Amino acid sequence: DKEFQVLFVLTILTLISGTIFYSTVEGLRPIDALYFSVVTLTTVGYGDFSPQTDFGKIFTILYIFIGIGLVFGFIHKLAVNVQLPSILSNLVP
Amino acid sequence: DKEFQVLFVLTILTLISGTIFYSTVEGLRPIDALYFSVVTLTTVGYGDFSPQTDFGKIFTILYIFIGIGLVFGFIHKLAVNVQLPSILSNLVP
Amino acid sequence: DKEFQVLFVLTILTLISGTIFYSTVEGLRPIDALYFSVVTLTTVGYGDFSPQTDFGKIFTILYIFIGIGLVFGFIHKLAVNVQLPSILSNLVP
Amino acid sequence: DKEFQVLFVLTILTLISGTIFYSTVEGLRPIDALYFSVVTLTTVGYGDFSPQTDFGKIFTILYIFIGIGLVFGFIHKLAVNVQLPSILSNLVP
Ligand SMILES: [Ba+2]
Ligand SMILES: [Ba+2]
Ligand SMILES: [K+]
Ligand SMILES: [K+]
Ligand SMILES: [K+]
Repeated sequence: DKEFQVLFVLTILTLISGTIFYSTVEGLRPIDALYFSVVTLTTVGYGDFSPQTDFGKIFTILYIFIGIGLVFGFIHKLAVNVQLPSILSNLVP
Repeated sequence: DKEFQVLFVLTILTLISGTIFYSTVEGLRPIDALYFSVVTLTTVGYGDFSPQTDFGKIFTILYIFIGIGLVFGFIHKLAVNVQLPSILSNLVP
Repeated sequence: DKEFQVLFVLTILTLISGTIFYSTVEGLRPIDALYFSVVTLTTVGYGDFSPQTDFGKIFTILYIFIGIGLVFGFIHKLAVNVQLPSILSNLVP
Repeated sequence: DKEFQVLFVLTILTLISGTIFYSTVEGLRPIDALYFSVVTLTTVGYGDFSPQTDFGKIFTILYIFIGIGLVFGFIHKLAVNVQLPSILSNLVP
């Protein structure tokens, strides 16, 4: 519960930072910058967007290292503290 | 055993949702939509398909967060509860 | 030790299957098929190669689900049973 | 603490090796080679860069297998031994 809200907040802040950075420096629309930040930090990495500037590439290196741990922490406390009970909730007689 | 069948079902439902969504909104053939959903949720993310609409991008953000935990849960109970014994089965004298 | 050799073998067999499949059905050179199989199962997924046939897409879906667990098992017993001691070996006085 | 500095060093060496290799054999600028090495070993894999030579493809196969375990080890001791306390530090009254 309180574990999940902190990681939720931390993740949001991380995604806000990426959104602001890539819309400014890489010139993406904010929605595209948010989408790209998520696709990056979850390691999906389609490559429909990718940084074209050296500033963007360097930030991306750091962003990935700092953000992956946080995002996946959230993903798997979300799966553990929120979806795992819910699935059990519609199971037991 | 029963752990594996639930995750199997949960994963199928998730993949069905993606298939329906991306074939409708992004106009993919259903097979391509299924393939894309799998490539997305396993984080492989080739990028041969990727959402072109804002609706698609927003759904994809949410789809990734909800679905990755489930898919990898399945992958590694499949590896743990199904392939791990089977490999041992063809080992011991 | 014996844990590591089994996973080594299992991984090789998986990579051989992908190499044969993608060189035949998707028409890749065998080296490209091997490279693509690795890039796929480690989830790197550059997308310089990706299946163009429905046969290829369906196989890829199954290949990913069966193979990711195995490949990462190997990766992290390799890191745990082989590189972890070696790094310690050049540490202690 | 000392766990984190070793993994920091090991990761740097790995990234230096990739930078040197891909700038030489694949002809990338060193910054692009570093960026590509990171994007590769974190499995993000945009595909804006990817090896075009057989030498590059073979190295990449080996680089991925050796380096992923190390990089993610670092990522999650960084998240565990460095960011986890820091976040708690700005929490408690
Ligand atoms: Ba492309
Ligand atoms: Ba990827
Ligand atoms: K990945
Ligand atoms: K890609
Ligand atoms: K990718």
